[PDB]
Amino acid sequence: SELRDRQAIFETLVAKGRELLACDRVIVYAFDDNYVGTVVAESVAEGWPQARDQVIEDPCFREHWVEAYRQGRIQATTDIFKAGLTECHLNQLRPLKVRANLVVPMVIDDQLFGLLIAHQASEPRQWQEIEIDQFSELASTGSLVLERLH
Amino acid sequence: SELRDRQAIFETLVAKGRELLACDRVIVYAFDDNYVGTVVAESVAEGWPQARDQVIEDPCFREHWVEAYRQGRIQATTDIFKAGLTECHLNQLRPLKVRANLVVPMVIDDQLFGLLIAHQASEPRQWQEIEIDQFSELASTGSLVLERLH
Ligand SMILES: *[C@H](c1[nH]c(/C=C2\NC(=O)C(CC)=C2C)c(C)c1CCC(=O)O)c1[nH]c(C[C@H]2NC(=O)C(C)=C2[C@@H](*)C)c(C)c1CCC(=O)O
Ligand SMILES: *[C@H](c1[nH]c(/C=C2\NC(=O)C(CC)=C2C)c(C)c1CCC(=O)O)c1[nH]c(C[C@H]2NC(=O)C(C)=C2[C@@H](*)C)c(C)c1CCC(=O)O
Ligand SMILES: [Cl-]
Ligand SMILES: [Cl-]
Ligand SMILES: [Cl-]
Ligand SMILES: [Mg+2]
Ligand SMILES: [Mg+2]
Ligand SMILES: [Mg+2]
Repeated sequence: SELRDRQAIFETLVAKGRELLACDRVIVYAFDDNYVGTVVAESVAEGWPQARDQVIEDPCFREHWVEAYRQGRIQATTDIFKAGLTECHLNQLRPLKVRANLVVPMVIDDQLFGLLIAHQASEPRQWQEIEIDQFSELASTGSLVLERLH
Repeated sequence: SELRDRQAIFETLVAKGRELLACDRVIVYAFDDNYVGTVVAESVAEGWPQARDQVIEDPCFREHWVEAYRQGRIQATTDIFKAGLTECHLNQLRPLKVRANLVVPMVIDDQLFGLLIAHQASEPRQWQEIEIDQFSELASTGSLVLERLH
């Protein structure tokens, strides 16, 4: 019954992450072999759309950033409307409602498994260094558990 | 599969915990029905004794501290030789070269499962508030995962 164990870990990570940051949504965004992402687990505050089990293909990861995320890159955005993003990027976030986000990597067996992502849905938010470090550690601990369970 | 699964999580906690604190040893100290402890997992720096698989019958947990640890007690000692401990207690720690320690509980299903314990052996160490927080959160994250792998 290993498959249900993996899902239980994903659910623990999103619930604990939303509690740590007191934000509107936390998701696990997992990659397939095309680096298309699926929202495999979600904790979301009542009143905002559920991204659970949506499939979002964003080519920037495979084209530009996979190796960087494997080496510990993050994305911290206080206000996505002031970040100089293209309409294509904004259009993919608009159905979910994202005003600020924090993106940290999940690396398992030296591969980029996915991203643990926090959203503030309607207000900007300056993420503080301690919040980034706690959220990164949560992702790193969860990834290591998954690596050792096989 | 249960025991092998649980062991994978214990091995993760001790490796991550020693990395976080840059200390000399981290162990999971697991209680049986009588609160006799077994060192079921260990991460230890080269050159120090291994506590792995040792059974330590220390009665203070069952007689005095079970309730306080269930309710979140954390114990941090900068120098065990200046803390007023008795010879009986110190003789448990002297073979392992312990000089400072940090003790946090693992509570699963509202029951004291065990303790996650960090040791400095090279010298005394004043544990800092941020380090205690990260170590306690590691124990909490690990406990929540074990709780959900029923
Ligand atoms: C790279 C990029 N995409 C994302 C995507 C997400 N943020 C989220 O919160 C979620 C969950 C819903 C997703 C998915 C991030 C965070 C980043 C930044 C990576 C980084 O710099 O660290 C990115 N994607 C686009 C989309 C755009 N590019 C295209 O080729 C096409 C087609 C697009 C529309 C679908 C853009 C503009 C970027 C940033 C620029 C770049 O790195 O190439
Ligand atoms: C309570 C006590 N024991 C421990 C044990 C350990 N610390 C470690 O680092 C390890 C791993 C090697 C172990 C095992 C701790 C941390 C504590 C303190 C609890 C707290 O304050 O939260 C304790 N045990 C003894 C042993 C002693 N008492 C006896 O009756 C007999 C017999 C003993 C010899 C085996 C003592 C003196 C204490 C502290 C005093 C007390 O709280 O009662
Ligand atoms: Cl939810
Ligand atoms: Cl609504
Ligand atoms: Cl108990
Ligand atoms: Mg199982
Ligand atoms: Mg650190
Ligand atoms: Mg007594």
